[PDB]
Amino acid sequence: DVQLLESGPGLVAPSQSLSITCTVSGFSLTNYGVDWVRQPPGKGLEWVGVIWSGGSTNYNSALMSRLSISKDNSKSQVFLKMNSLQTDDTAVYYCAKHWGGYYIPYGMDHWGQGTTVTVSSASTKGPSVFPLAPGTAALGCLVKDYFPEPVTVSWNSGALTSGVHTFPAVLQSSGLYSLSSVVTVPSSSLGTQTYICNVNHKPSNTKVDKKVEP
Amino acid sequence: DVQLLESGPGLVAPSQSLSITCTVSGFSLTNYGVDWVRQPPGKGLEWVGVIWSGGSTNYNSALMSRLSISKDNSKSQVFLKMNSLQTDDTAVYYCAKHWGGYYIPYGMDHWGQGTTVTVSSASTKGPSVFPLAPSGGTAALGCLVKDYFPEPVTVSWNSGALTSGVHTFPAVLQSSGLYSLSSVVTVPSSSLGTQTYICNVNHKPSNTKVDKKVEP
Amino acid sequence: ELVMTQTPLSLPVSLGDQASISCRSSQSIVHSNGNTYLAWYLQKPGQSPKLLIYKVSNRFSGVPDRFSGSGSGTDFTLKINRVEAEDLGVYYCFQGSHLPPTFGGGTKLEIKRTVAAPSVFIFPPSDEQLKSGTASVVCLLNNFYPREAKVQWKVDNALQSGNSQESVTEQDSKDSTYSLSSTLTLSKADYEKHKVYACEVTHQGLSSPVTKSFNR
Amino acid sequence: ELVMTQTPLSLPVSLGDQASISCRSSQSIVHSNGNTYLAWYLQKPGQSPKLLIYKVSNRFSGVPDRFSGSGSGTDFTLKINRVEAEDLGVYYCFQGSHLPPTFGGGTKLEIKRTVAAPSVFIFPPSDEQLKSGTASVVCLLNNFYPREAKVQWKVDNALQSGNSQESVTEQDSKDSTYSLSSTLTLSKADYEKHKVYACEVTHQGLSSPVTKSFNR
Ligand SMILES: Nc1nc2ccc(NC(=O)CCCC(=O)O)cc2[nH]1
Ligand SMILES: Nc1nc2ccc(NC(=O)CCCC(=O)O)cc2[nH]1
Repeated sequence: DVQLLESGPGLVAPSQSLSITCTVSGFSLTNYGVDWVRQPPGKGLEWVGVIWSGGSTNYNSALMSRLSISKDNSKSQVFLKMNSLQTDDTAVYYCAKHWGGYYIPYGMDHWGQGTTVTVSSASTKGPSVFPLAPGTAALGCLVKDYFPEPVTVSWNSGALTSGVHTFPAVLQSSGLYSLSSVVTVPSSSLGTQTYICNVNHKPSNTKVDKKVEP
Repeated sequence: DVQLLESGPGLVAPSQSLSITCTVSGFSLTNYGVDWVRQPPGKGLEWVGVIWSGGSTNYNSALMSRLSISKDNSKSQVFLKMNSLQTDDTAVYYCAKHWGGYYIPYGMDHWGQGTTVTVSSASTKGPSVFPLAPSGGTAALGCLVKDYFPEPVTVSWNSGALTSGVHTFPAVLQSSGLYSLSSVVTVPSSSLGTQTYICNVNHKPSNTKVDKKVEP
Repeated sequence: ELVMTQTPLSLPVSLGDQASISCRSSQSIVHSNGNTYLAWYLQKPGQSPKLLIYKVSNRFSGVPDRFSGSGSGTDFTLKINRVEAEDLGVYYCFQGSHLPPTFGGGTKLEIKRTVAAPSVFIFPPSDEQLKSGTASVVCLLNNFYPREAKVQWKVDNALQSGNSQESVTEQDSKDSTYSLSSTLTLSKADYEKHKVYACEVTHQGLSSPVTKSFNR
Repeated sequence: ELVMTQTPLSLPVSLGDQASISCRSSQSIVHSNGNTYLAWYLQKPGQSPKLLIYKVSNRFSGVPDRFSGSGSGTDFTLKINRVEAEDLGVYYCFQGSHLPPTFGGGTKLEIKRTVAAPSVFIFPPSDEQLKSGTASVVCLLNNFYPREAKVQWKVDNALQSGNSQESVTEQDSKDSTYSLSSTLTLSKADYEKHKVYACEVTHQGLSSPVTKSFNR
């Protein structure tokens, strides 16, 4: 079954290089082209380049003097590398598989989740996590003072999905991020049911499981 | 004679507010509308908003929830304010005077120089300036202006007396998060002995003024 | 090199009405082999883009028939009949006939539903945070429509300003509502000086402002 | 809200040839008062924008007759006859018929002149800088055409990589050339561990690659 996953370094310093690996499963790179597409925060989707089944490539005009896409068909891997990174290059980078057609694909049918790249001279910082204490009850976690994006948030290892709202993060004057994630639950549950938010910040390799009590 | 000049703070932190003043000369804000335009680094010009002669305003769709433009006709000043600053808002901000027409200007005839706003949590730093010490009958010399933040620096030679042959390069951001550039100038080799060359570097955001003699 | 122009930027539509999106190409995107490689993608909140239509008017497997593509040469249109909650997000066209291929700018589809008032909640700073030197006070507005909402903090009946920040979720795919948080950050020392902490909310769906509060 | 689309994004033109720029609007920019408020602006390197054309086809005072504006409804065109060095920079169209007014994305005029080889110079770190613990070596490529140039740093005849940054100037208004500076940065320690520093330059105007160097 078709899957694509991007693996990146999260934070690259200005002037330095990026290297992202797309690992692919359920089809052969010998038979399909893959595109790279990116999305600056708050902005539209930009086609970055492609590597055709046979190994030829093409590139974005704006980026082509700093871009190179290669692959290892046997390992089911495609690489994007880019040098001399600017602030501008901060974005979510997706790989997508080609679908349909002969020499020009009809579209891109499967996509990876995307990987987030911040171009910045600042250093990595994990989050401090604080509880937001509670026939309907709101509780949550405050996830504060972390750089760079993203953090992931789940409740009860992902068992608790419904009534969850994880907010867009805001950048604080400190140059650090902060968000809150909240969940609405039965007030009758608060005595019997336990509620833990699981926070994961992959750039600092930090993971915090916080118990939210009344 | 018509003039427009922007006055800004150069560096604002994320989430905080920007206040820019346009000071105007040679015409009356009572009789003319002024526009505010901005330009993100390497990117296109963006109309931000306007303040009409009678005092009414209109704003950009994307920014209008954070924008407000006002003015003091008596002082020939126009003010832009903008809250909740994003990284996105890093730009050169221009004011421009309206020209022509009845209730819609035919165009913008005079512009200020622009003022540079960087939105960042980092602190101000003034440059270190090193000499670049000196083709056939021609000599290149220059100055290396290093490790400063934010943009811009101004560079001149011989207090502005020396204009010809000058090339002041666009800055490059280094991995340290600090900027660097070099200004060069081509001079007669026969002058190196009798003429002195001092480069004048000004970094307003840090209030630093450095004069470096560039000797052979 | 081609430019794909998509309008409108933003498209508020009522549940069950039709949406029409335009995509214009600066030159013909008819290939020499005679096919026209124009596809449409939807990107839902927090999801990767998904292919809706390929070669102008061909639905991708699993795409409901409420969606259709038409057009030729330079002018193309995506029509969505009977818009549903789940159709929310940003639609993008994509030209593949010419190198280098290009996306349009995007059209954001906002769903228009009936008024719903927020459920309001206030949370005091956790003890754990207090013992670190900072006091974050959070106010939450849950599941409302329209997006326009007014949150004011008052401390001992003293209206606060410039010491708080808002975050709004993307519109909800099942109920077409928003949620919003406002955080009021205060040093421990400034927090302990005051007693009553209150978040006051104004909304279309509320008949008077709703306050939620606590005593420290 | 209207969208103004300008093509091409970049426009290489030979001295003395004609230049044609397109600007299209997503809807009519004909006002209900019957005028069409479309302006063209030129922004030259290191300058603020300047008004060339107003109301589709009217030259602003002091704008040469080589420049002309035409079009109607949604399709407009700027033509520049006998392009000159000084015409270089980014042109923008601007719609002022409908609120909010907007600029197009811009079209960059690049001048095509005859080949010109660079004059190459190298500069050693200054003593000052070395005694601060870092060594900047600079290589200068003066007044060349085309922009495409290859610069390689060699330290004791070993080719370097990842340890330098380039800055290129905007194309020159007087002779349509570029200048480039590659700066090679090193710890004093590393600098002093080596003897010969060379910059090797490849360019279409040179017969073979030119090297400039020094012994430390
Ligand atoms: N997801 C997609 N990635 C790409 C990359 C390139 C596409 N189109 C072309 O290469 C057109 C080539 C025209 C020709 O030379 O026949 C089309 C395309 N679609
Ligand atoms: N330099 C410029 N700033 C502006 C601001 C606003 C302009 N146009 C309008 O406001 C159009 C008004 C349409 C109407 O008559 O209602 C036009 C304009 N030109």
